Amino acid sequence: SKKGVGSTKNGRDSEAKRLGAKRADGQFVTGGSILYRQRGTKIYPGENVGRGGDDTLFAKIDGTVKFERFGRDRKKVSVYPV
Amino acid sequence: AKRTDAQIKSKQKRLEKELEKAKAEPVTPEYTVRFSIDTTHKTGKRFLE
RNA sequence: GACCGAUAGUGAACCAGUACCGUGAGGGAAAGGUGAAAAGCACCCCGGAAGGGGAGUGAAAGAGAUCCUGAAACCGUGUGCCUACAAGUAGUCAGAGCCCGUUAACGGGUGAUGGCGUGCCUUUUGUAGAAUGAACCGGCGAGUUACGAUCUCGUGCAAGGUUAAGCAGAAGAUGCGGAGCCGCAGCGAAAGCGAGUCUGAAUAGGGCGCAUGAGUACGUGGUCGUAGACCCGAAACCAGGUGAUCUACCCAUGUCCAGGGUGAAGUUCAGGUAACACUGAAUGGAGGCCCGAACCCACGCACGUUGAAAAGUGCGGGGAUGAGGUGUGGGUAGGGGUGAAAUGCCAAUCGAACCUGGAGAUAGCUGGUUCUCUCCGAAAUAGCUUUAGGGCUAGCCUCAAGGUAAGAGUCUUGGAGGUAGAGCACUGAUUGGACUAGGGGCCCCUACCGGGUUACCGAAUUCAGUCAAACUCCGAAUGCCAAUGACUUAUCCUUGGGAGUCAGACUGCGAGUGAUAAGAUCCGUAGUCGAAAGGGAAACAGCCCAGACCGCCAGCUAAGGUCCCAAAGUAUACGUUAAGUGGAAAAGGAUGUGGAGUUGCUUAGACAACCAGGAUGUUGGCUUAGAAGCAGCCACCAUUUAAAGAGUGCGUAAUAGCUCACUGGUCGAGUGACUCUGCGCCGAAAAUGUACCGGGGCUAAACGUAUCACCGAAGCUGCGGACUGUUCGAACAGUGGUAGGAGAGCGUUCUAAGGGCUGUGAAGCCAGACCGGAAGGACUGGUGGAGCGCUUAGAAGUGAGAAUGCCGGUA
RNA sequence: AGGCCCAGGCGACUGUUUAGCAAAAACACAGGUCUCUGCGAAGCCGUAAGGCGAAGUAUAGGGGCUGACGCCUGCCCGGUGCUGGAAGGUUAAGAGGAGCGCUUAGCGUAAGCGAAGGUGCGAAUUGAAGCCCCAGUAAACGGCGGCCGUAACUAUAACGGUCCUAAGGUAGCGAAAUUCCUUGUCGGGUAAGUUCCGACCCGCACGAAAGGCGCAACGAUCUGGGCACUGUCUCAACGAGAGACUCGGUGAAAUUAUAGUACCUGUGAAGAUGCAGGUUACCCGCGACAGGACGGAAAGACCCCGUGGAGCUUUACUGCAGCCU
RNA sequence: GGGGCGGUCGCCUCCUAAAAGGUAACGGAGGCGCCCAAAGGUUCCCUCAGAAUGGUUGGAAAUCAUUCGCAGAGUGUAAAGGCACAAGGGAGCUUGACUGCGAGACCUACAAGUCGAGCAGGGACGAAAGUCGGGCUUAGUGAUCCGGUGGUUCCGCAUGGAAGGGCCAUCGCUCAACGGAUAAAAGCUACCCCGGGGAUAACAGGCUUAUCUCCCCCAAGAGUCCACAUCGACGGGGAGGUUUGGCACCUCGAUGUCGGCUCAUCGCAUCCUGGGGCUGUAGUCGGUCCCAAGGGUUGGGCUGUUCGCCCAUUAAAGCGGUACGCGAGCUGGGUUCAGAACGUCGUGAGACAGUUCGGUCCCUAUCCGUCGCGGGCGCAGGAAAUUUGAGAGGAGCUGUCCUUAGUACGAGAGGACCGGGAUGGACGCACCGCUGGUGUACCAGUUGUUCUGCCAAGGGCAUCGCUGGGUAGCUAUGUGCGGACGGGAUAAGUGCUGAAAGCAUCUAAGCAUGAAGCCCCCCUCAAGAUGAGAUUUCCCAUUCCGCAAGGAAGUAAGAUCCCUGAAAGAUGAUCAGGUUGAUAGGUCUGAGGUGGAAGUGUGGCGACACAUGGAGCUGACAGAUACUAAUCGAUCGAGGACUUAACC
RNA sequence: GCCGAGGUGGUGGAAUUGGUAGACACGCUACCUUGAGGUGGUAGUUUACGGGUUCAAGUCCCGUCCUCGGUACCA
Ligand SMILES: CC[C@H]1OC(=O)[C@@H](C)C(=O)[C@H](C)[C@@H](O[C@@H]2O[C@H](C)C[C@H](N(C)C)[C@H]2O)[C@](C)(OC)C[C@@H](C)C(=O)[C@H](C)[C@H]2N(CCCCn3cnc(-c4cccnc4)c3)C(=O)O[C@]12C
Repeated sequence: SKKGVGSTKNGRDSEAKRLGAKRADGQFVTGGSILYRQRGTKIYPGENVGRGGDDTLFAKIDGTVKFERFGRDRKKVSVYPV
Repeated sequence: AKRTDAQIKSKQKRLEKELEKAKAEPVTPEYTVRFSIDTTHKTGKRFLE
């Protein structure tokens, strides 16, 4: 016996895009290097960090990276020099 | 079932190929207006002297 | 001649394009060796001969006409040992007994008996596999060559390396020949510019460069490209021929058809008429007519089915004077003929014949691919693919050169991320109560106007409770990214050469699909197998222990075990169970027991049992002829009494007749409910045979807790070897392995300078109780009777157990 | 040296046919019909000569279809083919050459223009057959409907309405070589009949030359019944011969890893002889039997796969011969 | 999760996804192939949805103020992430929806994709600071090749041009099968062929057990009352591995398929028969349940059928396993080979979502395994017989009629258990005297032809020529027999005594009944029963070696070779005999069978009849008979190990 | 239950988003004609539903209901 029903309708899925931390806390980091790939602003730019057009957080200068917090319930990437 | 289902696709491919060679559009309709009038008011007799 | 030596080299070393095979075109073998010389065995014997035994010849006759050597399969003869109560992938290890006495050493042949043990190959996730291949033995049989590319290594010359054709030169080296090629300089599409240059408007930025400069010519080796390119294998396609001696049809021309019936047209005669029609006799001889021999054909059965026969025999069967059978001669030929049509037939071929060529077609598919040891050792994954059993790149493996100590673990520290859990603060779901606009329904009248009600539904509010992969006010353990120091081990990074692998399996865990089925499927994660032997689980890839260089008749252990198969405790202590539970399974059921926890009855007296009470208002009135409840309502009422419901049982067609209820007396101390939990019981059935302990068997030899010994592996240790790597003969560390990478060698044939051994016996062949870490190598002895080794180099037709391989011999 | 009878399906028949599985209900057949063809016919073979047709001439010769005979053969020309027409639209190459490039003497201080020539391209115009168009043809290819109401009700519709079509299946037949439902239902045969026969007719999914319906004869045809008959069977027995079996002569073959080759239960690539635990079993043959050796044979014919093949088809693609123009 | 169908093929978002990132499936949900000249930029401004009230037509809900509303709204668009310092709303001004780039990063096999501070040139807004290389982030798209367009201090085959090319900017692709094989492509194959796979489907085996079959729990209810005689809803728990399935683990270098035939065997979830308990069981009949697998379980019509229905029996016509048992055992009707036809579909070759007619079933048995028969040795001497039984096989079924007895029961109608007796069916074992069969060396009749020279009498051949009988042997359809009687232990059940637990109780102790089942009784085989047995009886303990153990070589009792043979038999074997002997052949008497022989005579013209004359013949039958053959021979075959104990 | 098709006036039924209680043929109603019927002549009645999109909806879109048929349990 094999009675026919088909049509899953749910095959497809998009390609995994690699959001999240690309560099860590206390990591030495050159200029222009992507610190955080995200959608929206799960984490904000702080000192010496810029937010991109695809709202990635990248470092503007050389220096270590710190994920501090924006006070209430909110985070922040900031790059400091040595 | 496979023997019948192979014909059921062959005839559809013949159909789509003859339709791509045919390309005979439906005829555009002629032009009508329908337009009409009423002017059904109760009117007296005398108009213009 | 660094070609062949009789399966090689021509197909053919020989009366070979022969024998055979085919109509034909065409295909196409097998098969060498007496001796130096015929001196080829006069003669005698058995024998009819064949063939022998002697004698001669001969160096040898074991050299006698398929004749040098003469292996292995296979077939025989004799005997040393074993063998007619034992199943044994046929061995190995232990092992007596017997019989020998070698290349003389911890000898050799046999082996009763014990432990262990399911061939090799290929393909596999996995093969003893009831998957494949081979009957055995022997020979033959697969990664080569040319030209070119690149990499490593070698050598010469080196910012210059080097010639090719050619000429001369013994098929040579060498001399000449620099024409050419590659490099030294790159950048740009190009003009061009030049240690810079393109883009650019830019003195900017960036790309590619050099400032950190080596190439080139040859040679070995790895690999790639073009060639049949590693062997073997298609079905097929095409070109030119050969075939109607079978068969299809046709053409010319002959020939065959025992016999028996039926009886057409016509004709004649008689009747009949106006003449015809018509009727009846006879005659006639028609017929894809009938029955049935020859002959032809094949339908039914049985037999044959390694046949008597590659289509038949036996018994019956159809046609058997015409669309007939058949002879002879002839015609049509393949993308064609022929076809009373089946794609049937065309030489035992046919949806397009056969042969030979292209041709070694192609094969992403299958099979095979041959010597050894050592170092290292995968993958079954991602992406893409007219891709899905294939391929490419990346991951993983290996070698070398580098950079060189970056890697790795753990502690401390900082982070990102929102699952498990939990919670309702969003989003969805949702249980009940409280109110609650409102929607009905009963209606009253009445401009659906005003209302009056209901325990008929209720939108929204609130309290209290639930739930969520796509819900989060929250939020772990881990894993992950880092830095920082700290130790502790070395293994990362790059460049280049070479890969293989993209069929995975199961187990534990986290999910999905499924039925929260599957030895199912599909991911994450870790292990194991793959590619892992050893011990345990009876046997068993995948479970547990643990990783094999080797020897030992040495010890300690892991898992698992200690009554006997079968090594170790009939070990100790304290409990449990009694079903063989252990050694198969649920809801549920049960006075099975063991242990914890409370409670009620409770020597002014329970429980069991014995005795008497079985009432009063009122014998209870209806649906009823009844019900003292009793086929079922209505009160769940209330005192006589130490004590009785107007009722739980029993019974009749209902009352009837009763029993318990409930308290008294006799008795004489444990009794009577409940909960948790330990070990058990039933529930409990299937297929050749005990059959769900491996077995015997066990009541501890089961289970739980605890302790001590002991056994137990190829683990670890001891001792002794060998190899690889590290530090400068020693130490330290190591050594399973498939595909695969790498390294060291053994052997064969030939050549080359050396060296020398062979008629006092070479190669080969047959034996051995010899040596080496392997491939292998000698030393004796015997056959052979003329070539052949050693050392260093070179070049390969280079090593076979597997192809349903080819040929031969033989089972 | 015939068995016979009763009924039915198909095919009229005699013939022919898959050598070597199918002998037929398949071909063929006389008959019917349609169409081609004026004779160097048409069609065919061949590039062509040359032939067949055929030393034939429409009562002849090719081709399609259906198959004696009897009664008949309905409707549709909308689509596709043929056939005829062709006023008109389109439609090739060849013809034609308006023009535009490019080059260039020359003119231009530059910028640019530029004759003639060469040369590259090229518009208008003309240009057949075909096709579009207009008719005929169905024994050409083919096709042949729905729904609603209505009669003393118990039902159907002679009848009427209305969509759609090119027309809506006529006669005859009908559970059939065609009926799925299905063993339809009724009747017969039979003790009992899924088959059979006669009816009915909700024809899944008959139907008039893919012919419809019948039909004497015929048929190694298929199908049901009956008489006779019997070892075909209840249910086997005996006898004869040829093998088998013993002896003398001769003597293969497929197969085959080596085999000293038990059976339970289990395990295991999930179906063991060979493994495990048990159980049983002296050694060696001869006649038998065939359960196992996933026995032998044939590199599965089924299924999938291969960017394999080959025959066939068509309104698949691309071409070619032919045939018109 | 075979292939086809369906569905999908590229990109984005969430969940799966296991708190980095990643991650699959034909897992769960959705979107995309765009839109916007403002929905971009900047500057300056500013805050949302709802609710409660006040408000005509305005309604439940437009717009208004009014408080409370850090968030539901809004964010072009799915969904996630994010946002009230706006990224959400307005208005002005604007074109940065710029050019050349781009240190460095994320991502990734590659091709690609994403982010990018900053620099320069030119701008926009802003006083300036500054921000702006599109939108709130992530989708809104495709390579190359070939062509088009635009521009260019590029090249341009001798030179100048040009044709043409390069560069830069750009356009043409649902190349949607989205890394795109061509600019261009659909089918049949049953007429089929090849290379592979059990990498992949069916059959059968395996895991699973949703489904199926079977069993059970709870109990509402039905059953006049009454859940539990029999039923049992709503729900729940299991077994089995026979159904339909799931998965693809073995096999595609072949594991033959359904039904039937032959032959079975096994399970018990029992169809009959046996024993029981409960009843809503009066009796006959029953219903359900428990134990029991020992035996039995039919013959026909139609169908290929299993199945099913029907007819007629039965005590019953059980369900299932064994490759839906069994094709190296058989059949081949059905299905799925080639021919052909119908209906129907397709334009078609062909096909079936159908039906119909016809169609090659190969194999000498090696091993195991079965059923039989031999040959060797063993069994501490060699022999001949008779045996016990470990063990093993077989058998094991049951009807009807009569009597008890018209008794028990019943109001009747109807009608018994138990206890006896007869006679059957199927099956089994024997045997042939009877009934029959067969009887091919028996007897008779007769045809055709031919031979014995002829008549007569015979022979050959024609299936033994045919036909009528038929002995022995073998045989059933025939006859005789059997499965009986019983013990012992049980199963379900029924009980005594009887506590634990003053009672009660088939309980732990103690006892006993109780089935066709178990063990025996019955029949067969059976000491290879290597555990080799036990009885009774025969023969006896010789000859050399050799120094022994031991060897060999004559024998005894006994047996065999060879021979006559059948009661036996494939061959071996067994058995009866081998000259003091009836073992076979012949003989001669007989039985039996056939039936009236030949010759002769008589009667008839003759075919022929009758007498001599129950004659003649006679195979296997049985009784005598030494006639013939079983001759003479030859071979094999004991000398009895050791220890201990007991005896004398 | 799944797939495919249609749901208009009493009837059958056309309508590419653009005016339909119906535009087209029948019924039906009122009148006329006729002795009275029939024919004939004159006039007359929200697209299955609910919610959008649109300036406009039978139509375009999302859901519900019904009926035909194919595809199943069972007899
Ligand atoms: C006569 C017996 C034939 O067997 C059968 O054919 C048949 C009975 C079978 O059952 C046989 C066992 C088959 O096996 C089966 O194959 C199936 C495909 C599968 C089966 N299992 C695997 C399931 C398997 O059992 C098969 C495939 O044979 C086809 C075996 C295969 C090896 C053969 O083909 C085989 C060689 C046959 N053959 C081929 C010629 C056939 C044509 N022909 C006919 N007659 C003649 C003939 C007559 C007279 C004279 N000359 C010639 C020639 C023969 O000549 O003889 C055969 C052996």
